[PDB]
Formats: sequence, structure tokens, C-alpha cells
Amino acid sequence: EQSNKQHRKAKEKNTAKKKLHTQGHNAKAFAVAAPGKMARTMQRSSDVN
Amino acid sequence: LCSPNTPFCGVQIVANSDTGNGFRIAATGIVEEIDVNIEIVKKLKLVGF
Amino acid sequence: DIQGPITVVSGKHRRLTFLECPADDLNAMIDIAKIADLVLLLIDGNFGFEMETMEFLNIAQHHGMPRVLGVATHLDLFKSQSTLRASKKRLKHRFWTEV
Amino acid sequence: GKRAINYQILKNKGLTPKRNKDNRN
Amino acid sequence: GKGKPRGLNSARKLRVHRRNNRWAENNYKKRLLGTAFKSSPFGGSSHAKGIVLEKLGIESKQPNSAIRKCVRVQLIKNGKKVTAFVPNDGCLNFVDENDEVLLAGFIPGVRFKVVKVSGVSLLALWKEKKEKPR
RNA sequence: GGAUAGUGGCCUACCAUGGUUUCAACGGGUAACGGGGAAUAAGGGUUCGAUUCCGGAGAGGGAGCCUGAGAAACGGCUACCA
RNA sequence: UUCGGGUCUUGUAAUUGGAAUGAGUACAAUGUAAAUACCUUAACGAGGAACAAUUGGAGGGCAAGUCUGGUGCCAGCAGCCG
Ligand SMILES: [Mg+2]
Ligand SMILES: [Mg+2]
Ligand SMILES: [Mg+2]
Ligand SMILES: [Mg+2]
Ligand SMILES: [Mg+2]
Ligand SMILES: [Mg+2]
Ligand SMILES: [Mg+2]
Ligand SMILES: [Mg+2]
Ligand SMILES: [Mg+2]
Ligand SMILES: [Mg+2]
Ligand SMILES: [Mg+2]
Repeated sequence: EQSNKQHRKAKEKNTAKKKLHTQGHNAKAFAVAAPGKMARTMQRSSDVN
Repeated sequence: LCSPNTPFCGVQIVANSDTGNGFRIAATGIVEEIDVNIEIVKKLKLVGF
Repeated sequence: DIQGPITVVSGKHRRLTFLECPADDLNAMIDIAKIADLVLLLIDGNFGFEMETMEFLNIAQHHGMPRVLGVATHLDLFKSQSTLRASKKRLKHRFWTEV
Repeated sequence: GKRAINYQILKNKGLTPKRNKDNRN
Repeated sequence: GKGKPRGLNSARKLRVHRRNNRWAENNYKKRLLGTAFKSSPFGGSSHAKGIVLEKLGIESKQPNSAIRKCVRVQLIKNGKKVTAFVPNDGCLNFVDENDEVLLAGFIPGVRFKVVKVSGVSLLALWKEKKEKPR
């Protein structure tokens, strides 16, 4: 009837700042200057398309 | 008979003499199925005391 | 004088055939509606919309909408520009409901 | 000779629920 | 000592540290990389076009049942099949197979509703102020 | 020295080996024209700014020119690509 | 929450009278390069003042009506169809 305390394993899952480089390139480099204009234009173009 | 999904419209009067003023288009519909027989039935009630 | 179909040259490689549907016959309004690639819908501006105008549109809507162009006529009969412009507005917007 | 459009055609109000006169003003 | 520099001439590190840590946010990452619309049901659009494939609940004996108002629709953009809700069985009528339908976000798993059929609003047909062109 | 309205590796001849950089040079991305401004916020901040005003560039894409005080002009000209 | 409690001119699906007025139509003038419109104004323009305001939401009730299930008369669903 003895239940011992779980050992919280050290995170082997990639951290949020490490996942960015798991793909082919460094994703941080390829970003637009004005994200605000990004979302608005994409929404309008999607409806037109 | 005709292929399903063939739309159609119905009119009750085609002669000018009986035109009147009311709208002459009476019904609209879409043909759903073609068959050589149908089994339309109606409610018949017997009444006793 | 015009009677029956009239085929005319309209461009270097484009031709048109004009048909004047009998206004007094409904049976005509049906079968032209099933073959007309383009419709020039004549509307009396002074009088406004009529039955036969509306019915043909309903015939077209059920048997396949062709290209429909509204043509307003007898606008000179209006005596004031204000009512002329204002009348044009209702006729257009009502035409925008059907087409 | 000319068959003018009636009130139902012109306004095209269609099917609407009954609304009390007070809403107008 | 809060684990951070505080010197009057340490503005550079605070900025570089802040920029690096800002990428931790999922919201910041999605906004900059433009991947926020992957999660959207329509892929960033406000409405979805589709074809009506079948009316699943047409047979269902129970009127105005939740099944009766479901229609299978295939999105034109990608070709994935989904379901849409219709406002009521009367509105289920105006829809027939092979009609174009515009869809909008809304039985579980049905997240779409039909707002137009054949380029006209279903409510307009339901109030019967317009007629469906074929 | 040539050239230009004129300074200047702007170009030419001869010389030296220099110049920038962890205070991020160089390279890559940018749904990057910049600003006066607009929105939000209690304050710090965050976003937007093609768009009535200023400044820069362009006239389908390159290259080169006559005229004229002023143009590498295109509702001027010549060649090449589509 | 049942138990009940607090309060007074309230309701009518009833009749009925003459006063005001602009949306609109229109002599004219004003306006304008010339026009339209506005501001003005002779004359018409209201009782369903039909001179017919909309967009959403919530909740009823009904049948010799219809479907489903069952420790009888019920319940669920719903009912443009009797
Ligand atoms: Mg910007
Ligand atoms: Mg006016
Ligand atoms: Mg301490
Ligand atoms: Mg020199
Ligand atoms: Mg040299
Ligand atoms: Mg750009
Ligand atoms: Mg700007
Ligand atoms: Mg230029
Ligand atoms: Mg061009
Ligand atoms: Mg040029
Ligand atoms: Mg020019």
C-alpha cells in the first residue's frame, strides 16, 4: 500500500526555443517585418481566393 | 420522364383571355425520382357508435 | 421591318442573333428562356415593373439563369430630374434583387 | 392593358413576424 | 539581485535577452512566422465553399432532429469532406446535391453551418424574399 | 593624369597593405518606400502608416542616348527580352 | 422554494372631434459656367394618418393530426400535413 513520489523527469522534449531549429533552416531568420500587415492581407486574400 | 435534378415551373393559365392581373407562375419544383408505379394512400376512417 | 431571328456580324470573330419575344404570349416566354444566352430585359421606366417582366425572370431563375441586362425606356416622359433620378434608384435596386 | 406589380411584389417584405406599431417610433 | 543586470550601461544585454526570450511565446512565434492561420477551421478564411454530397438525415423519421439538419459537404479548396448544419428542415429543402454552398463556423463534431446556397442566403430563401438560381 | 559643373578610386598608371568586426562586421529574410501621423493604454509600452502634406524611385524588364538651363524623359528616341 | 404576502383607478379586442406638419408633386424665384440639390415659397399633399421601420433574441398554446417507447389514461419528440 506504499505509493512513492513520482520523479519529475528532466525535459527531454525540445524546449520552445529549441524547436525552432529542428526543421531544415533557422525559422527565426525568415520572418516578415510587419506581422500586423501579414494577418490582415492574408485574411483578405484567402476570401478572394 | 426526365433525368433527376431537372428543375421545372408550373402555370395554371396560358391563354390571354383568362390572364387577369395575378401572377401566373403557380409552382416551382425539382424532379426527384422517376418510376413506373406509385403507391399513394390516404387515411380512411370508419365511424361507429 | 424585323420578323423572326436576325443574325448579324458583331465583331471580327463574334456574332449575335436577335429575337423579339412575343410580349403577349407566355408560352413564348418559356422556350426562349431555355435557349437565350443573353436577355435584354426591357422595362418601362415611367410605368415601372410589370408582370411579364417579373414572370420571365422567375422562368429564367428556375430553368437556368442566362445573362440578364436591364434596359430602362421611356425615361423622357419624366418631367422633373429629381423624380427621374429617384425613380432610377428603385428600379435598379429592385432589379438587383432579381439579378 | 398593363399589369402593374402589386404591393407584395414591390416591397418584397416576405414572411415576417407580426410587429407592434410601437416599434415604428 | 533579481538575476538580471541593473547597471546604467547594460541596455544592450537587456534588449538582446528580451528578443531571444520573446520567441518563447507561441503567440509571438505564430504572429511573426505567419502560422497562426493553420489552426483556423477554414485555413484563414472567414467562409468555406463546398459541394453538397449527400443529405444524411433526409430519411430520419423524427422531424427537426439533429440528424435531419446535417449535410455532408466537400470543401472545394482542399477536397476534404466535412459536415454542415442547416438552420431547419425547411432550409434543408433548398439544398440539393451538387449545389455550391458557402460555409461559416458554427451532435458533436459538426462545426459548420450553411449561410449561402447557389450564391443566395438561406435566410433569404427561408423568409422567401428571393429565389434560388439554378 | 583623365573625366566632370565641380570634390572624390569616379576611372586610368605606379606605389604601399591596408579597411570593418562580439559596441554583431559580412551574409540571409522582410506581406521594408521613410516621415508628419493613426489606434490603444492609467503610466510605461504595443501595433499600424499604399492612401489628401514633404522627400525618394518607377512608367512591361534590361541597356544606351538627341534636344534643351534643367531628363538617362519614356502621353521623346534606338537596340535586346516578353 | 411551497406557505402565501404587499399594493390601488386599472383595463378595454370600445367609440368619437378638429388642429398641426413634411416625405412627395409643383407655378415661380434663389442658387449655378449651364444644370441638379439646399435654403425660400404660390397651389396640392393624413386616420389603416395602407404616405404600410427594420434587424435579432426568449417563451407559449392548440388537433377525430403524425412518429417512437412502455408496469394501462403516460412520456419523448415534435405538429404549414386534420
Ligand atoms: Mg511599415
Ligand atoms: Mg431630394
Ligand atoms: Mg537581496
Ligand atoms: Mg586629382
Ligand atoms: Mg589600377
Ligand atoms: Mg514591397
Ligand atoms: Mg507612408
Ligand atoms: Mg524618372
Ligand atoms: Mg502594367
Ligand atoms: Mg526610359
Ligand atoms: Mg510624363
